[PDB]
Amino acid sequence: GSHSLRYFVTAVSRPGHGKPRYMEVGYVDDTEFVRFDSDAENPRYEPRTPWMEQVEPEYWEGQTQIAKGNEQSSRVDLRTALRYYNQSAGGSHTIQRMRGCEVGSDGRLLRGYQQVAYDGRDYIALNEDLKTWTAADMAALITKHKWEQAGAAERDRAYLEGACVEWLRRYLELGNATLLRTDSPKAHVTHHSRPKDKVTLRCWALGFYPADITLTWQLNGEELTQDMELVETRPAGDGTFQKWASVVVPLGKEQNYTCHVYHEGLPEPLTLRW
Amino acid sequence: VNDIFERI
Amino acid sequence: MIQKTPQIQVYSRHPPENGKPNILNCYVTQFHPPHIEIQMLKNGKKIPKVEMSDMSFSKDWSFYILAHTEFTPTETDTYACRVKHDSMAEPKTVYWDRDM
Repeated sequence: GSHSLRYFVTAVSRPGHGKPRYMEVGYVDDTEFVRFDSDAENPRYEPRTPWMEQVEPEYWEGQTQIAKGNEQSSRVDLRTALRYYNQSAGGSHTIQRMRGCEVGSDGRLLRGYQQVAYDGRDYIALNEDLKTWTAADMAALITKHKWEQAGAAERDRAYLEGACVEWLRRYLELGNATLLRTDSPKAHVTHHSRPKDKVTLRCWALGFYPADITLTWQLNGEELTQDMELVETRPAGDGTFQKWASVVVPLGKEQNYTCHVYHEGLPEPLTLRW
Repeated sequence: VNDIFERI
Repeated sequence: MIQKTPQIQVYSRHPPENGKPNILNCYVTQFHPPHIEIQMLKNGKKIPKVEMSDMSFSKDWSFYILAHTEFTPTETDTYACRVKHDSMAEPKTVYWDRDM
């Protein structure tokens, strides 16, 4: 498996009173490990897993610094945004950013990226080529020309191939004995009566890490989706995940339906039958 | 580690 | 400004068995803007000690929050989760149902 280091950042202009809040969250392989949060009095980056607490005192000094920088720019970006879109003056708005790296297990960069969204929608995104931008709309074109003029693209490209890789690799080593673990899902099928002589079979997957999984119901013919409800993968809140997938069957015909669970923490894929 | 973000 | 309506799942960390200490989660996802109000109920009363995650969002830009609180299920206790968001004209409740 490849791995990622991603930062997800949010700026929210509060209506009348308040100033913008600002939040900076970073994730190694989709596990949170550092957070920064504007509302605190003691606004500081902080460890979010046990293995980041082991880190050189001045790591934080450094990261906190950058956060205040970015915080300040956010305030300004929000005001800029407002003027690009000619928006009514009184409302609550949002700027969000994501950037990070996925690198293979051989240690080479796979994809680097950085995207901004305004009020929940795509604004601008660095292209996979790491040197051209994609504007989502006419306001973002203003920024794109700014960033083209400011050589922004080169600075991000340098960080993505530079600091992020180096640090990704370095965070893995730190919490190496946890982010690499693999818990396999425990599955069962439940049964439920239904109006008209219909039956909900529901296929459960519990206790798995990492989150990625595939639950499918096959009517002995491999393919099945028509009338097949499944929920988004959800955290059980102990480090593991949960998911289920249900299907409705004519009463009497339960045995014809098999559930299949694919997950990387399994010797081999489970099949289940009521 | 995170970096500085360009202003939009 | 486009709003996205929160999606709500109420569910327990382990498969419920009456009388059995356990944990209750109320997972709220896919909303925007980020301001939101969440409460967990037990027979129509905020459960006092509810732990809540901080504002965070997904690769599609949409916000999530997980709330959870320790509970212990029984024949005669219902558990809900109530959520208030701008995208909804009314607060929305979701009851914990052991089969979901």
